[PDB]
Amino acid sequence: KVITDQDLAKIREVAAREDLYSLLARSIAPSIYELEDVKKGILLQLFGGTNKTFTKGGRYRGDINILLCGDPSTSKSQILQYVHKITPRGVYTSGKGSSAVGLTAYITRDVDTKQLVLESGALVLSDGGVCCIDEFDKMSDSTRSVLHEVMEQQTISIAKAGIITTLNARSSILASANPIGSRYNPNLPVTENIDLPPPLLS
Amino acid sequence: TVYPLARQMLTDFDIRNINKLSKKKDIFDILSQSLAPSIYGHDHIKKAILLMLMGGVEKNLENGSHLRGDINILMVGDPSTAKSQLLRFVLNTASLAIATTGRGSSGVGLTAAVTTDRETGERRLEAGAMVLADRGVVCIDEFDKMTDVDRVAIHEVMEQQTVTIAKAGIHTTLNARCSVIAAANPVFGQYDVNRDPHQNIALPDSLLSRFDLLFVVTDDINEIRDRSISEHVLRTHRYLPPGYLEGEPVRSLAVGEPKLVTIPFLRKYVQYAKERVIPQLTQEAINVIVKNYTDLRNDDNTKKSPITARTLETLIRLATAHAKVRLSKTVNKVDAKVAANLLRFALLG
Amino acid sequence: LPSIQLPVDYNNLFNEITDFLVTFKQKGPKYMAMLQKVANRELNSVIIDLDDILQYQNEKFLQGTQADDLVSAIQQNANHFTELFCRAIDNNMPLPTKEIDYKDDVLDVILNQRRLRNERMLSDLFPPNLTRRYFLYFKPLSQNCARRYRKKAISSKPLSVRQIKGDFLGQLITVRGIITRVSDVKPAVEVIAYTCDQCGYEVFQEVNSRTFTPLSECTSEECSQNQTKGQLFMSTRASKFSAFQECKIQELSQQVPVGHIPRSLNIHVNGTLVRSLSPGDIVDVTGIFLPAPYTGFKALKAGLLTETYLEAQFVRQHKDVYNRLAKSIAPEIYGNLDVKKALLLLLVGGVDKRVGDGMKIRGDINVCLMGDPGVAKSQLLKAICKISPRGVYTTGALVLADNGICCIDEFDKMDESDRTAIHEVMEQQTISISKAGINTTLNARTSILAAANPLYGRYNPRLSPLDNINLPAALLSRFDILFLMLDIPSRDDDEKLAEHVTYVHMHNKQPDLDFTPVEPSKMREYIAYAKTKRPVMSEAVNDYVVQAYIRLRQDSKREMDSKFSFGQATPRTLLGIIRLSQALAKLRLADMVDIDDVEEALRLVRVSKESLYQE
DNA sequence: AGCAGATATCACTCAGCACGA
DNA sequence: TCGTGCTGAGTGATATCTGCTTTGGGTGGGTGGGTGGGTTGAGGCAAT
Ligand SMILES: Nc1ncnc2c1ncn2[C@@H]1O[C@H](COP(=O)(O)OP(=O)(O)OP(=O)(O)O)[C@@H](O)[C@H]1O
Ligand SMILES: Nc1ncnc2c1ncn2[C@@H]1O[C@H](COP(=O)(O)OP(=O)(O)OP(=O)(O)O)[C@@H](O)[C@H]1O
Ligand SMILES: Nc1ncnc2c1ncn2[C@@H]1O[C@H](COP(=O)(O)OP(=O)(O)OP(=O)(O)O)[C@@H](O)[C@H]1O
Ligand SMILES: [Mg+2]
Ligand SMILES: [Mg+2]
Ligand SMILES: [Mg+2]
Ligand SMILES: [Zn+2]
Repeated sequence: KVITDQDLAKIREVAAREDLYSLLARSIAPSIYELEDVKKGILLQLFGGTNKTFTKGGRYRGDINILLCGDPSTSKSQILQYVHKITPRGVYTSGKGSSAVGLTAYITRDVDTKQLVLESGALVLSDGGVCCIDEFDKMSDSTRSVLHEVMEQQTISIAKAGIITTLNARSSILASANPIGSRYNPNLPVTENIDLPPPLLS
Repeated sequence: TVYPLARQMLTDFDIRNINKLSKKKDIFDILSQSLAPSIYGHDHIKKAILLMLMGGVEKNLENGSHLRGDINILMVGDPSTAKSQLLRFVLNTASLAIATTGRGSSGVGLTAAVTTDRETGERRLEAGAMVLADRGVVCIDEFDKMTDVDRVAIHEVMEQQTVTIAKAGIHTTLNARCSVIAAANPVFGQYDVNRDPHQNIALPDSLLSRFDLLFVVTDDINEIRDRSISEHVLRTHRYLPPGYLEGEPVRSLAVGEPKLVTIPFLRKYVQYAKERVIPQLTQEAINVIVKNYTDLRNDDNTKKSPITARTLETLIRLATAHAKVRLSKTVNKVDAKVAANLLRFALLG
Repeated sequence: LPSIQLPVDYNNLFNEITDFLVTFKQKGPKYMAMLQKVANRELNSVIIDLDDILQYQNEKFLQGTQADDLVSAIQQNANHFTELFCRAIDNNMPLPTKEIDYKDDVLDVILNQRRLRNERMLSDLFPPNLTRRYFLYFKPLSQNCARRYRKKAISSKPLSVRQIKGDFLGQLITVRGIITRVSDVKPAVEVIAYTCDQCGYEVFQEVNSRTFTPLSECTSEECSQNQTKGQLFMSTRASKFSAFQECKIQELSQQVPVGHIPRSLNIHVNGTLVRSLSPGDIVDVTGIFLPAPYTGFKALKAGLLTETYLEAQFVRQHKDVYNRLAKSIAPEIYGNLDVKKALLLLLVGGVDKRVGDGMKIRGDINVCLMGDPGVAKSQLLKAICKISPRGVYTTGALVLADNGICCIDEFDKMDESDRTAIHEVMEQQTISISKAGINTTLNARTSILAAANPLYGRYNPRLSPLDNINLPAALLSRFDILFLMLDIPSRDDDEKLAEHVTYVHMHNKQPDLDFTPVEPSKMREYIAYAKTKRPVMSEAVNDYVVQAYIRLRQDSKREMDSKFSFGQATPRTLLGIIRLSQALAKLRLADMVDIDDVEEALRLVRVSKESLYQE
C-alpha cells in the first residue's frame, strides 16, 4: 500500500506548557488570520465534554455544536476543512448535495450483488466525532427534521422496507451558513439573516 | 419491384413553360396567390410560405461556421384564423413534409428512438419526426401546448440542425436540416393589444429568436371584411366534384406507368427552382439590406419582435429565396426590397 | 461437391511469389533484407507492398517473360495469399547472422526433445504457424502508382460503410470513417499445446474459429500401441497467442444520404497493428472483408444470414502580440477587444499554486459572459473551445475538461444538479462519484467558460444587476472575471456590423484588410510556451497590489451603498487579481511581475463590468 | 455436435477334472 | 502334491448404439420465475 511511552511523555510535556491554549488555537488554523475566538470554540468542540450515562435520569449529551454564519467573503469553509483534517472521526457534507453520501440512513439496493442493504448516513458515520456541514442554508425539510432529531435524541430511527432499527448518532455538528442576500445586514436580527427556523438555531 | 410514388419528371415543354412564366414581372404575386385558393386573405403569410418552400442557399465556411438556408415561420393568433388549414396545405404541397402536434409528440419521438432489429437482433436507431423530415419541412400544430422537456429537442434541432444521441452505448450525430413552420395561440387565447408581446406569448425568447418570421394575425370585426369572408366561405361550401350528382356523398389502372397556377405546375416550378438555381449576392442588394437593417434596428417605433443580428441573416435568406423565385443567378435590388417589405410587415404590421 | 474449372493455377502464383521475394530490387533485394532482419529477431512484422508487385509484373512484361497478374489475384482473394506468402517466406528464410540464446525459448527445447524422441523411436511434426515469429500484412495499391501503369486501384479507393456490400466479401478494400469504440488488447489463441501424463509426449491443436473443443484423450503412437489411456491437459506456457483488438468504425456525416441513419462496421486487429486505432480518429482502414460463420446450434438456428468484419491490414491516419492574438481569436466577429483579451487570459491561465499549507488558491481564471441575445456568444464559445487543446463544448464532459477550460453554453438553463457539480468543480476541484456500482474520485482542476442570458431574456436597466442574474450570488462572486455584453443600437456600429456580415456572406472571407491575422498554429504553440512558463513576484509589487486592494475595497463599498454595484470586492477579488497578473507575466515571458501587468489586470477588471454598466 | 443412458457382445477368473509323477 | 490342457458358466467391462437440447427470443410458454438475462418509452399514480 502506497501510542508509546515516548508519545505519552511528549503529551504530558506539552500539557505542562503554560501557553497550551494559545498554542493549540494557533496550531488548529495556521492559515486563518484573526479569528482567535472561533478557533478557541472549535478547539473546545473538538475536545468535547463528558458523556454522562445516568441511572434514573437518562442520557445527557457532552457534545458541542457551533454554527459559523456571516458574510461569504470571510473564510468559513477552510475552517471546516481544517476541522475535518484534525478530527479523528468525521465526514464532510453539504446540504442538498448529491455528491455526499447523505445525512440520514436509507435503504438501498446493492447493484453489484442485487441485494437489499441498509446504508448509514453521514451523521451515523460520525458517531463520536465532528460532522461538518458546509451549506446549512439550503437543505430539505426532511433533512432538517432528521437534523433536529439527531440534535435532540442523538439517534436516528428508520421504519421502512420492513426494517425497524435505531442507529446511534452521538456526533457533534459544525455547520456553516450564509445570509439571504449578498451580505449580512446588521440592522435585522440574526434569525432573519441566517434564514433558519428559530428552533433549529436555538 | 419498388416503384416510388416524390419527384415529378420535367419535360421540355414543362421547362419552357416554367421559364416563360418566370419571365413575368409579377410571378411572385401569381405564385403566392396560387397557394391555398380556398383561404381568403393572408397574402403575406402565403408569400412567406412560398419563400420557405423555395428556401435559401446553405453555405458552410471553411473555418467551420454553418449558415442554414432554411426559413422558419411562426404564426400566433386568435382562434379560427386559418393557421391549421395553412399548415395542412403546406403539408400537402411540399414534396417532403411531416405533421406533428403539440400534445401528440414527445422528445424521443421527435429526435430518434433506440430499438432492436428483428432480422439481426442488433441495437439501432429509429428516425424521428425531425430526422425523417431531413431536407424537408416539419409542421408543428399547437406549438404552445407542448412541454419544456419536449421543447428542448426542438430547440437543439433548430439551433444546430443536428441531433445528438447518447443512449444504450450509441454515440452518433443525425442530420436534421428541415424548415419549421408552426402555429400557436396566445396565453389568454386571444391577442390583447394593451399587453406587451412578451406577456401574450409564453414561449421562451431563445426559442422565439430562431424563427425568421413571426406573424401575428387577429380576428377583427369589420362589415366589409366580414361580408367578403362570409361570401367566400359560402361559395367554397357550394363546390361539387366532377362526376357527382347533387346530394351524393363523397366517397389504379396501371402500376409501372392574374390567372391561378395549378398545384402540379406549382410543384414542378418549385422543384425546378430549388434544384437548378443558386442565387449569388451582389453589391446593390447588400446596400439595400444594410440600409434597411440600420433603419429598422435604431427606430423609435416599437416592434412586435426585437431586432437582432439574426434579422440581417433573415433578410439575406429572404432575398435569396426571392431570387430563386425568378430563376435568377444573382440577387438584385428587387429581391432586397421585397424581403425588406415582408420583414417590415411581419414586424410592425 | 461438384467441381468447377477456374482460370487460376496456384502453383504458378506460388512460383511468382517466390521469384518476387527472391529477386525483386528497389544493394540486395529489399524483402531478402527484411527476412534477414526478421531472422535476427529485429523485426516482427513484414508488409508486402502491392506497388512492388505491380512494378515487378511490369518489368517481367517488359523483359518479354509475361507472368500472371498477381496484384489482381491478391486483391480478389487475399485470405489464401496470406498463407501462400507465409509459406514462401518460410521456404526461403535465411540463416541467422547474430547468435541468439536458443535454449532460453521453451519451444526450441520442446521441439528438440520431440526430435530426440522421434530419433529414438525410429532407431527401435508441428504446425508451421507454431514457430512463426512474424506477421504478414498487405499494403494497398497506391493510386499514383496505379495511374502511372494505367490500372485501377480498387483496394486503395476509399469506401463508406454503405458501399461495402456482400459482393465485396473476400477482397482487399479500404474503409473511411471515424472510430467510435476500441476494446482492450486480449490474447487470441492460435495453437494449443497439450501434455500426456503417461506418455510424456506433447500434442498440438490449431484454432481457426470462434470456438474450439479441447482434446481429452491422447493420440500418440506410444499410447495407442500400449493401450494406455492418458488424459490431455492444456499448457499455456507453450501455446501461441496473438494480440487481439475489436474496433467499431462509423460513417462520417457527409457520407450518409438524406434522411438516413449512420451505420457501423466491425474491425478486427491482429498482431502488431494493435493500438493503432483509438476512438475519435478519422482513419483509412485497409483490410480483408470476411464473414464470421457461427458454430453449433447457433449456426443451424441463424440460417444463411452471416456476420462480417474487417481484418485490419493497414491504417492511414488523417491530420503588440496581445492585440494580434486577441484579434485573431475570432476574426469573423466584430471587434470586441476586451472580451478577446479576457479569453486569452482564461486560455493561458498562468498561476503559481503552491501554498502547501493545506489548500492552494485556485489556479483557474474562470470567465463568465452574460448578455442579451444578438452578441456572438456562441461564436466566442466555439472558437475559444476549438483553439484550446482540452476545450470541451457542452450545452446546459467535465472529465474531458480536466486540467483545461470548460466551454459551457446556455449556462443559466443548466439544471440544479449540474449547478452543484460545477460548484464542487470550482470550490474543491474534485469529481466524486458515490454509487453502489462504483466509487471513483477523479481530480478536476478545470476552468469554466460560461454563457448565460438575463432572467427576462434581455438585460433590464431598471432592475439591479443581481436581479437580472438568476444564478446564486455566491457563484457570481466565485467567478474571477464577469463580462457583461449588451447590444446598444447606433447608426455607426449597426452600419459597420451589417457591412461586415454582408462581406462575409458574399466573399466567404474576412473583410478586414488593415492587419493580417496571426496563424492559429503559432498562437497555440505560443500559448503552450506561456503555460510552461512560471513567473515570480516581489515585495514591492505585493505592496502595490495591497494598496490597489484597499482602494478597490473602499470604492466597492461606496458603490454597494447604492444598488447599482454588482457586488462588494472580497479577498476572492484579490486572489483573482494576482492570478490575472501571473497570467499576464506568463504572457510577457519575463519572470518578474511588472506593475504594468497589474495595471492591465485592474483595467480589465474595471472594463469587464463597469464600462458597459455605465453605458 | 456434443453428452448421458443403455444394450449386447466381447473376454477373463476361479473352478475342477483326467493323466503321470 | 506340479503341469497341462479341456470345459464352463459365471462375472464381469469396455467397446459399442439410442435420444435429447441446446442458442437465447417470443417461429416453447405465463400452472418454470422476476435475485439467470433482456430494458428503453409511454403511461398512470401518489407525494409534493
Ligand atoms: N482571516 C482570513 N485569513 C485568510 N484568508 C481569509 C480570511 N478571511 C477570508 N479569507 C479568504 O477568503 C476566501 C474565502 O474562501 P472560502 O472557501 O472559505 O469561502 P466561503 O466561506 O465558503 O464562501 P461562500 O459563502 O461565498 O461560499 C479564501 O480565499 C480565504 O483565503
Ligand atoms: N380566411 C379564411 N377563409 C376561409 N375559411 C376560413 C378562414 N379562416 C378560417 N376559416 C375556417 O376556419 C375553420 C376552422 O379554422 P382553423 O382550424 O383553420 O383555425 P386555426 O387557425 O387552426 O385556429 P385554432 O387552432 O386556434 O382554433 C376552417 O374550416 C376554415 O374553413
Ligand atoms: N458581432 C457579430 N458579427 C457578426 N455576426 C454576429 C455578431 N454577433 C452575432 N452575430 C450573429 O448572430 C447570430 C446569432 O447569434 P449567436 O448564436 O452567435 O449568439 P447569441 O445571440 O448570444 O445566442 P443565443 O440566441 O443562443 O443566446 C449568429 O449567426 C452570428 O452570426
Ligand atoms: Mg463555504
Ligand atoms: Mg388549429
Ligand atoms: Mg448562444
Ligand atoms: Zn500419451
